[PDB]
Amino acid sequence: MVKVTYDGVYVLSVKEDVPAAGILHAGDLITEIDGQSFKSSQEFIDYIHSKKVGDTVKIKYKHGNKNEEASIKLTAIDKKGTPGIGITLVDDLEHHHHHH
Repeated sequence: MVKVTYDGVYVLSVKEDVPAAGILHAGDLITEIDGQSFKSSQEFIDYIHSKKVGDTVKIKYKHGNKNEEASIKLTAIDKKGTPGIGITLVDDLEHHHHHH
């Protein structure tokens, strides 16, 4: 009955000039954040977007074989002042365009 999971989200790149610098690195896999979830990797984008700038977050990720945990202060990345660090996650390249 042990439904152990093993499918996080891969990082495409890390801009070495953001709060994430020195904490997160490319190739790292995030497992959970603030215990909040809704589906897959997209679930995370919802959390960082559901909060506000100046807030705080707790990321659960493992670099290699060791489990590490770090928290970073939210900052504005996009023109719309969306809370979140400056990184890009992987989710099957493809054309990614349902309609919009």
